[PDB]
Amino acid sequence: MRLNTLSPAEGSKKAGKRLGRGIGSGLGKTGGRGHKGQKSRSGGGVRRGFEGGQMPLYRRLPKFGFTSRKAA
Amino acid sequence: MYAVFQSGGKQHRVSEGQTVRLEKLDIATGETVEFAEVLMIANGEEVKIGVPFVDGGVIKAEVVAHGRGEKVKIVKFRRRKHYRKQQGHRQWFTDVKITGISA
Ligand SMILES: [Mg+2]
Ligand SMILES: [Mg+2]
Ligand SMILES: [Mg+2]
Ligand SMILES: [Mg+2]
Repeated sequence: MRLNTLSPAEGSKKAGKRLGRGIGSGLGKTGGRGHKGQKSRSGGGVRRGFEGGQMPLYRRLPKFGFTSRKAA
Repeated sequence: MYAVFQSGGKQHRVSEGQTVRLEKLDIATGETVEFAEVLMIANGEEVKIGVPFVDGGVIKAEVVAHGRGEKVKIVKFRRRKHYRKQQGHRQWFTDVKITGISA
């Protein structure tokens, strides 16, 4: 038991993805984003619930019920 | 006097005193190896093989050294395809010194 002898348990520390650092890594160039499109752009991607322009599920279905206040 | 024998899937024409590099053999350095399958022996007259291997042909050799050959570099590359791979290789060998050729 010395400060240069302690070791973490196996599996506790995983490394972490580093994108854009060469071919050998497997995440070089595009960095896992594919080619072009909105999802490849910095800060790109659509908001939660967006399904294209199709009326989303949470707006296609009717609202129902009321909150009690006595239940609280 | 020379003779032809097959060792590691390959054939070699040898004469007494000559050192020949073969594929790795599972013998120690100072041990003596005998090749009993002699394809041809030619001294003054030549002895062929009605059937493969001359009847009483034996080549005696002494193992000399075990080692690895020169490093070769394998390069694989696919242009415009974001693919590249490199690998090294050193092939094992066994040198033997021919001591005697027996008709
Ligand atoms: Mg890939
Ligand atoms: Mg591009
Ligand atoms: Mg496209
Ligand atoms: Mg895409």
